[PDB]
Amino acid sequence: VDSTASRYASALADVADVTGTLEATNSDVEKLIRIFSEEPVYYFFANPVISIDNKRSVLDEIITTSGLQPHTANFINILIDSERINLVKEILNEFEDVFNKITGTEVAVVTSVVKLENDHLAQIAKGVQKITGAKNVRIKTVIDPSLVAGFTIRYGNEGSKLVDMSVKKQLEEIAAQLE
Amino acid sequence: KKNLGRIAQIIGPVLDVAFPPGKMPNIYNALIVKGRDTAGQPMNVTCEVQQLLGNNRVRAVAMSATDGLTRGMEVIDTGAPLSVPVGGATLGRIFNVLGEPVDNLGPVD
Amino acid sequence: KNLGRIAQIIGPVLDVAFPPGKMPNIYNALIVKGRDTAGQPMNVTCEVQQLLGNNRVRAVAMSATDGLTRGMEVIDTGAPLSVPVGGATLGRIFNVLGEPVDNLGPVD
Amino acid sequence: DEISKIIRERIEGYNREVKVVNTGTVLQVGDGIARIHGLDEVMAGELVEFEEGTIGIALNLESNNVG
Repeated sequence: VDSTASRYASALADVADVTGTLEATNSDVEKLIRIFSEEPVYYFFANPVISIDNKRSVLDEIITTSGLQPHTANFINILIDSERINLVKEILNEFEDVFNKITGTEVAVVTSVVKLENDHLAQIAKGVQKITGAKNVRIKTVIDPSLVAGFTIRYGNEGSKLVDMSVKKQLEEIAAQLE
Repeated sequence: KKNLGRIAQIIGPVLDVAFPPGKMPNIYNALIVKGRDTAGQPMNVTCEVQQLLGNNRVRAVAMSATDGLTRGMEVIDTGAPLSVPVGGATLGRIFNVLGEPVDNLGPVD
Repeated sequence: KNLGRIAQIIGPVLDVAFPPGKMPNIYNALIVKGRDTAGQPMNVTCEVQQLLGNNRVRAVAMSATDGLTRGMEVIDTGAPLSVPVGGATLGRIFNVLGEPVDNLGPVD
Repeated sequence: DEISKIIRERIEGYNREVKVVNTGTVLQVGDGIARIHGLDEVMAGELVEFEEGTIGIALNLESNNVG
């Protein structure tokens, strides 16, 4: 994807990569996402009517308490100057996808009714890695009542590529007979 | 004339002039741009504030040629629409859009 | 059971924003819980003509949109326009919506 | 990760002026049309009056602003 929100996030990651603050910058970006969740805080930055000069002063105070990275404080200042603070939320979310690309980590998300031990995951995370082509795999877990007793892992560029077996066997059987 | 704005765009005849945030010209005021000619001598090209655009910039249509104008030049707002000299001393003179006499005779009162 | 809020009113065209899960599909009617001039509730019926993405539909009002306000509650009715049919309908002048406009009371 | 009371209060102060309930601040004027940021409660066709006395009708209500 290449949209304005994605474009900005990619720049932010590239500067971190150059300066070797990828771990350090990522923590700050995660820290920002908590900040901009709040309807009141986001609204203040986003709306055109509040004066830009006031926004910087408030932003500076926020940065100090937060203790953000020197570029990360710039990056928000750049967004504010160039009017794209209305799409901060899209930009922050976009950065996580870019950050995995730079490392070579890949997310997978694996779904069960029942919580599973690391050993099963270790096989899956190794399994997604070879199948992925990954340098590294980072695993995301979710709990679902609806399937049966299996699970489905999703991976790829997006969460596009899903390979599952739990409910799906039942569905396949239902289809199979009608043939 | 105490308000200074910097040109932001020149697309043909239509300029966009960014002003300080409190003080912006009203619609139909004449902006007068501190532009320079091919000699380097300062030259003034008048503009009309056609519409307020938000983000503290106006959109003005220049009354003279915008060729030679640069993004970032000083634009002073005269605080009024185009005042044209009227009356007795305008009779038998030939005039500009701006009211400047165009017949190579001494300046209109 | 789905409640939405008008996002914008531009002429006879409304845009309604719904929560991310519950969401009308196209040609479902929407009922917009509006108010009247004197302030009593009167409701405008719409019909979804587009799905604009970001959980937002674009409905076209069947009544006048003068007086609708952004953020008023819109009850998704879950179906397209249900019109009374049957023996009862005969001899009655009907609206677009199935309301009687002939002054003989409700179609029972 | 956390917002100081001073920061929250400072942010809120700016918001209160702009979240004035009956009014809205002009975003751009031109060619006989004003765009207004705010006015969350206006209804379509409601007369709205600006400073210096001009009266206008809110024909277009959009999420970003009201024409």
